[PDB]
Amino acid sequence: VNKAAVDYFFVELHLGAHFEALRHFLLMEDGEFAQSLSDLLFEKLGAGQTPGELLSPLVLNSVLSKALQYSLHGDTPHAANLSFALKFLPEAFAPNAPDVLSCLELRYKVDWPLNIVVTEGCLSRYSGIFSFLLQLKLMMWTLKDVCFHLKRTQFRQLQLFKHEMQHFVKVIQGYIANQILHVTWCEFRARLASVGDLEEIQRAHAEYLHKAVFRGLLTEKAAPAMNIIHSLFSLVLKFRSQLISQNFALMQQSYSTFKYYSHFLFKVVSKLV
Amino acid sequence: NMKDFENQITELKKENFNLKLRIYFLEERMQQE
Amino acid sequence: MKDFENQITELKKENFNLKLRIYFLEERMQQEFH
Amino acid sequence: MPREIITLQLGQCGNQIGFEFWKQLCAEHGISPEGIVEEFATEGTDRKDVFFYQADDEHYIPRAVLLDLEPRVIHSILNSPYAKLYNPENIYLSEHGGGAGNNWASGFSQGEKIHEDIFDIIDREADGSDSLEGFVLCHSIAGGTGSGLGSYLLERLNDRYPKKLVQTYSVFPNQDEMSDVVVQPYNSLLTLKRLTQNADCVVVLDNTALNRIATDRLHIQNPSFSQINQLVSTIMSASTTTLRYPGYMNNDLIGLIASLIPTPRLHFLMTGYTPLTKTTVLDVMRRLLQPKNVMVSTGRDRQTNHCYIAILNIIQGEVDPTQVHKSLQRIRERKLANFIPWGPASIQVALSRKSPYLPSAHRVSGLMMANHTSISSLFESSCQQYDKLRKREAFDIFKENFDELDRSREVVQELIDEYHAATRPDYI
Repeated sequence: VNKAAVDYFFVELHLGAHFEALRHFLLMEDGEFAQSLSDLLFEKLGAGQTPGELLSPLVLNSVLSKALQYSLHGDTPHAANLSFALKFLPEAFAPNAPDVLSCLELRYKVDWPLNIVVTEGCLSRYSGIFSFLLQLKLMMWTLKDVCFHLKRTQFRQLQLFKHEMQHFVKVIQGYIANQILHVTWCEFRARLASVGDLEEIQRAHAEYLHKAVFRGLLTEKAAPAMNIIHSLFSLVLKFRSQLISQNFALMQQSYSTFKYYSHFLFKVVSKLV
Repeated sequence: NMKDFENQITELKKENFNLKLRIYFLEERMQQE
Repeated sequence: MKDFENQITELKKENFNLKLRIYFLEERMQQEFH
Repeated sequence: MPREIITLQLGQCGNQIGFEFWKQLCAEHGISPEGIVEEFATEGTDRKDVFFYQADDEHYIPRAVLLDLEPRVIHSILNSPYAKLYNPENIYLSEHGGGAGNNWASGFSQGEKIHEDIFDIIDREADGSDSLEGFVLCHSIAGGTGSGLGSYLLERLNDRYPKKLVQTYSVFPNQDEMSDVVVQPYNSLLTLKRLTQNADCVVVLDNTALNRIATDRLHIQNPSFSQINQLVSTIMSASTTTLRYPGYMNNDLIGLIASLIPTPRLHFLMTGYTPLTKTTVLDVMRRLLQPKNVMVSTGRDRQTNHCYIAILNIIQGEVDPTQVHKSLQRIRERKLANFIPWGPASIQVALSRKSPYLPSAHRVSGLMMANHTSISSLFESSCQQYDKLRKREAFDIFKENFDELDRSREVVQELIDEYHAATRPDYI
């Protein structure tokens, strides 16, 4: 009975389709959407049009639909079903610190009663992954806008500093899921539903989601690492604004701090695992 | 969030209008009869 | 968000008034038509 | 919001390369060279509109105008349907049989006079783009026509598309054969000026190792221009492999190129092919670490220190991720190929994936772009070759005054010195 119920729930209930479309849109599976955003779309909200204007419902819905249409991977029903949720309303959009655009949170949709095994942990992990992807995309779009403003018409080594900063983030993202972890995460969620009870199937799915998050070293004890990364990202956003204007000091400091924080993070990683 | 409240306002405008219209139609029927 | 919630509450009050009048009119119709 | 990779063929060699690249984009996307895309292109992830814009008859029309300094390049291209995917206007051969006259001064004059024509053609071919990057100038700096047109039409196209880019490609003369006309120096000067002024990147091609590759590696000894055209078509298909077709990473392949083009002055990159006539990340690095093993002669000169600062390779092929990480670590930490010597312990290498119909000689088809001061030293050698028509007065850009050629040679030498500084931690 338990096996039959599990197979019926896991065969074609669109619950795993919800996770697949979340990984396709909440995590931007199609590179075309991200490229289009960083080339033309990441203009207003990238620096922040306005606390009220950047939160416009119709404009945001049109932007989401356009981002889905620019890519032939964000056409999934849950790709458009990625909705808006918030904890703090927009307050400021100064492009000096890393606060470029982190207001929107992607929330895909799943079938019912597939929420029998629904606990808060898996949804919270998915939302946090979407928020981290949004912050990384905000930093990358700030760099892209800096390059575009520089090319539109004391600034040397800016692109080198940007690449040095982005290398570790790209490595961590690939470790989370690039081509091997891209299937390992799927296999972990493929074993997410193998229990005789909804609580145990929920536990398996949540364990897979937590392992996917832990691949990026998302430990809660890393709040100081979050603070260090926040300082580095504020410097990165300020340097992106400076490079858009025409800073050289920001780039040199970015390279030096990249080396120093790399040594510090290596020491921390050695001390932890 | 606010999207649910915006949809609620859009539906509730028509809800209040429909309740008033049903009352008005009932009033017209009662006055005729 | 909160302004929309307040508008939802106001529309709930509007529907309340209209539908309470509707229930009163149904009472009047039950008193008159029968 | 889709994207399309535009281009423009200039010069006789440029137009031969343009026709070959239209055919290559069609084939790699899955479009038959006869001007109609086969239905097999739709199944694959190769987007024809990205490289060879499919016409209503599936004709994978490249977003480029096939204009030749020698009009015979496209006069006989009508018989061969390899450019039938392009629109009849897409094959826009230059009316003049001499084009811009194979003189660097006349080339700049022709490109600037075609400024209206170049801008109009860009606007006409810009319809098929929603999130594209920009246009190119697939030209040849061998004759001064190609390089002068490249620079002048680059200014004109920057005027037409300021927020976009028009990447000029200075395919210089055969480094293994002396030129009959010695006015090419101002052509190299103009190309170096267009590079260092605004463009973060610029293309310079030396045929010293390339002639050896064609004669022996490609086995085409005493070949015609078709060998060079075929190599250009292969390189265009390799680029469309990462642009038109989906790979494994680097969604912004142009972003990676801009990363290797971090400065308008440092506009030089080193290409690397492996093989160039079974590859783990480390094996591919061993197969293309040296500039000789690379497909572009990033000059091993002293004006720019021939130390590769950063590298980014379109290694078309899906290697294992654990092996990729191990090879990147070996390059970075074990000093096999360290990061930019101005940067901390890191790796300077990239990888790609092949096009839906583009194969690979090894596990990863190599076509690199290494921001190397060795490429800056190749630019320095070009600057030294840019004074042949100025100092010796050999054979507009030079005719009106040598200001363009001489200032461009000086700027090329200065950029060589700057990249010599940037190969090491003294970039400033």
